Amino acid sequence: MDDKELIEYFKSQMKEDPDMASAVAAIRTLLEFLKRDKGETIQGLRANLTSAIETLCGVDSSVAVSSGGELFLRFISLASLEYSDYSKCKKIMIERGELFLRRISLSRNKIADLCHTFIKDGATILTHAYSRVVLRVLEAAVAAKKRFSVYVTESQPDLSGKKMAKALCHLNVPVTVVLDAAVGYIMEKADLVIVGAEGVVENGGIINKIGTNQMAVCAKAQNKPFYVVAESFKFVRLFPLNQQDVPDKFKYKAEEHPWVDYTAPSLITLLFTDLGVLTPSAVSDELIKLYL
Amino acid sequence: GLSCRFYQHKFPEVEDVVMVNVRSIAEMGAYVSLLEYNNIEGMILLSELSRRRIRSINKLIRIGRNECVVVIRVDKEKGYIDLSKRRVSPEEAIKCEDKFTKSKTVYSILRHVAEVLEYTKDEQLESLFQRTAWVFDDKYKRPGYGAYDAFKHAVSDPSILDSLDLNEDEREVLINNINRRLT
Amino acid sequence: VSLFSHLPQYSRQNSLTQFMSIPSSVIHPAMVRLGLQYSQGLVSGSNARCIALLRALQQVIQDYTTPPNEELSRDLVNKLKPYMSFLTQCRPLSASMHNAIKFLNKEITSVGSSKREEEAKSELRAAIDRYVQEKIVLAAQAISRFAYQKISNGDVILVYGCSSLVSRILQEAWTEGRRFRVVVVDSRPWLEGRHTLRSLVHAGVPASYLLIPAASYVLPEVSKVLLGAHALLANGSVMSRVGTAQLALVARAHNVPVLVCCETYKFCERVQTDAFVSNELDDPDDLQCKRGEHVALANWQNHASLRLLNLVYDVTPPELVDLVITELGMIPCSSVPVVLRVKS
Repeated sequence: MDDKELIEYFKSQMKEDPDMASAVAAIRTLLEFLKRDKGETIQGLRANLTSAIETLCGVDSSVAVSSGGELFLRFISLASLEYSDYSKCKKIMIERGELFLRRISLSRNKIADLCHTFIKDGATILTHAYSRVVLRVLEAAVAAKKRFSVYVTESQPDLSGKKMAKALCHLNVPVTVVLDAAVGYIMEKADLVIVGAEGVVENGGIINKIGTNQMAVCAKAQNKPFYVVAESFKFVRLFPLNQQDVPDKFKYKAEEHPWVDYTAPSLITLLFTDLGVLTPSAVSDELIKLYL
Repeated sequence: GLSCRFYQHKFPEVEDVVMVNVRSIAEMGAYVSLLEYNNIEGMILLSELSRRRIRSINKLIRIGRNECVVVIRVDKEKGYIDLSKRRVSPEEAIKCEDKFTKSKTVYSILRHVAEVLEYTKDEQLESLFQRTAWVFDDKYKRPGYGAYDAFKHAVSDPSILDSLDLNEDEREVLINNINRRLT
Repeated sequence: VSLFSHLPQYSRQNSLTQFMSIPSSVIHPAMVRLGLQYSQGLVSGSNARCIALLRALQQVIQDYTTPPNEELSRDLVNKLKPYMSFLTQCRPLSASMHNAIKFLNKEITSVGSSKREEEAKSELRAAIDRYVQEKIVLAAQAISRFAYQKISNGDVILVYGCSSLVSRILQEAWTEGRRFRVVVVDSRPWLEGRHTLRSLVHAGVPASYLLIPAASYVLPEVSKVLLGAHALLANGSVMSRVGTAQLALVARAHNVPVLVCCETYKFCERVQTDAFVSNELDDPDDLQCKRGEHVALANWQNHASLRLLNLVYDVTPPELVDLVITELGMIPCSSVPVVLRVKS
C-alpha cells in the first residue's frame, strides 16, 4: 500500500469510532501495512515500516503516535526470528503484533479499578479539560455507592469542558463549570485534583493541555494532592528543563497560541498507570526497563 | 584513491563465510560493511538482542572490530544481504582468516603495482584485475588461493608471467613488487 | 580547631627520602618517584593520578620473581601493602584509587597457580591496559556525545574551578559549530580556573572571569550551570571541591538549572548527611596574604587563640541538582543508586 492509501485508512479508522485514541489507529494501520508487504529481506521491511511511521507522524502531531510506533517496532522483533524462511518469520511477527494489540485494550479498566478507592465520601473534585479515562474512573467510583461534587473549566479555545459536563450529566452527579481565570478563586473549596495526560517524560513530569501548570502551582500553594492518570504506551524519551525546551513540532498545531505545556515532577503526588501505582522516582527506571 | 572487488563475483552465495567490520548499532540489529566484496551494507540481527547485557555497556565498544559471518538470504534486485553469527564454527573461521589475509596481500601487491602506472580511476584497475588475477584464478579453477600460490611461485620463475598477455611495462613493475614483498 | 581536630594535618615541606637508602630499598624506586611527585604537588587531578598509579603498578609487575616454593597469588598481595601504605603517608587517596585497588586485588587473587610466571605477567598487563582503555576514554567520548544535545545558540554557560571533562565537552561542542560564551568563577586558596581560561581562550571562545563572592552579580544573565564531580555517595549526594554548594544554592535562588557530569567508576558506598566530618585538611600557611607592606597572619603561631582552617571537600544534597549525565545516559539525581549499583 502507498502513502495515500495509508492516510485514507488512518482517517477512516479515526472517523469510524469517536471512542478511540490516535495511538490505536496508528497501531492498526501499521499492522495493516505489515500484512500487505512484499519482498524477501528484513532491512527492506524495516525501512518500509520506518517510512510508514514517519509519514503517519507527519499527518498528525501528537506525542502518543511516535511512542506507540517505536514500541510496536521494538516489541514485534523480540523473538528468535533466525530460521531460514521468510514466511515463518512473517507469521511469527504477525502473531506477536496481534498479541500486543490484544494486550493494549486492557488498561483502562485496570486503571479505574486501582484508582477508584482514593475518593473519599462527600468530597469536591477539581478537574481540567476532557479525558475519557477520568470519566471511566468516575463511573467506576459512582458504581460503588459514593457521593461527590465536580468542578470543571471551560477550557478555551475549543470549549471542551462543556462537552465533559454534558457527558457527566447522564451520571446525575452535581457538576459546576467555572471560568478559565477563576481557578485560584475556586481552589479553596476543592479537596483533590485529578487530570489526564498526553505523554510522560523521563524525569517524571508530564505534557498536557495548556493551563495545567498554573493549576498545579495553585494547588501546591495550598497543600492539596495532585493525581495523574496515564497509560503505558505514552512514555516518551525526553528530558526537558524549562518551557522553552519542548520541541516545536508539538507546541504549535498544524499573538502566540501554544497547545501544550510541561509540568515538573516536584508538583505531583502519585501516578496511576497500568503497571501499578508509582511515585515519580519509579518512572525514571521503569521507562528504562520498558524500552528493552 | 582506488577500490576494487577482491573477486570477479559481485554478490556472495548462500552458506558463505565473510569478513565483516561493525559500522553502527541500531535498535534491532547491527549495520555492517563488507570488505571482500567492497563496501556493501548488511544487517546482523541480534539474537535475543543480548537485551539485559546491552543495558550495562558503553554501546560504542563494539564499533570498529572484525569477525566472520555467514550469509543466509540474498536479494539481488534491492541489494539486501542477511547475515548471521551464531551459525559459525571456529574451524571455518580459521580458513576465513587465512583466505582474508591471502586475498588482502594479493590485493595490496596488485594495487601497489598499478600505483606506478597511475590509473586515473578504478576502471583500469578492474581491467587489470580481469586481465591478470581473475584470469589466473579462472585458469586455476579455484578462487583466491590459486592466484596467491601462482604469485608466490613466480618469485623464482618469472617466465610464467610471459605466458599471459602481459606487457613489459606492467611485467617489470609486477616482478619488482613480487620480489620485494614475497622475496 | 577542636571542631575538625579529628582529621590529621600534614605539611608539604617534610622530606621523607632523607632516611631512605640511595641505591634502591624495600620500596620500589617507581613508588618513591610517584610519592615524591605527589608530595611536591606536580601531578594534580582526580583522573591523572589513577593513570600514573596504574602505570607504576604495571612497571612493578613487570619486574617480579616468584619465590622458590610460595605461590605468587598471595605473595604479590602481601608485597603490595607497604608500598601503598607509604603512598597514603605521602598524601591521602581518593575514590578512584580505592576502586582501582579493589579491582587489581580481585584480578590478582583470581589467577590460577597452574600457569607459569610469564603467562600471568602478560595477562595482568593486558587486563590493566584494557581497564584503563575502557573505563576512562570511551566513557568520556560517550558522555560528551550525550551532553552535546543540551547546548544551543545564544546560550551562556557557567563553569567553576578546573575539570578536564568539562573543557573537552565545551571544545568539542564549539568545534561542532555552535556559538555561545562562557563565564569562569575562581576561588582564592589555589586559583585553579586560570587553566580553563587559558584553554578556552586558545580554542577561540569568548569568555569572562571573576571571583566567587560576586556570584550573585552575574547570575541574572546565566542560563545553564555545568559542574563536575569527584565521587557519588550512596544516598545520592555529590562530593566536590569547597564552594560548589554555594553556587548550587544561589542558582536555585535565581531559578537556574544545574547539570552534573561524572563517570560510573567513581561510585562509592559511604553515607553522609552533612558537609563536615569526613574531609581533608591542608597547609594553613597558604592563606597568608601578600598585600604590600601590610602582611597580616605572619607568625600567627605567636597568638594563642588564633586558628586557621582549610577545607578541601564539600557535600551537596540531591535536592539542588536536576540532571546527572553518565556513560549510560541522563538520569535524575535521586535515581542514582537504583541504577548504578543495582547490577550487583
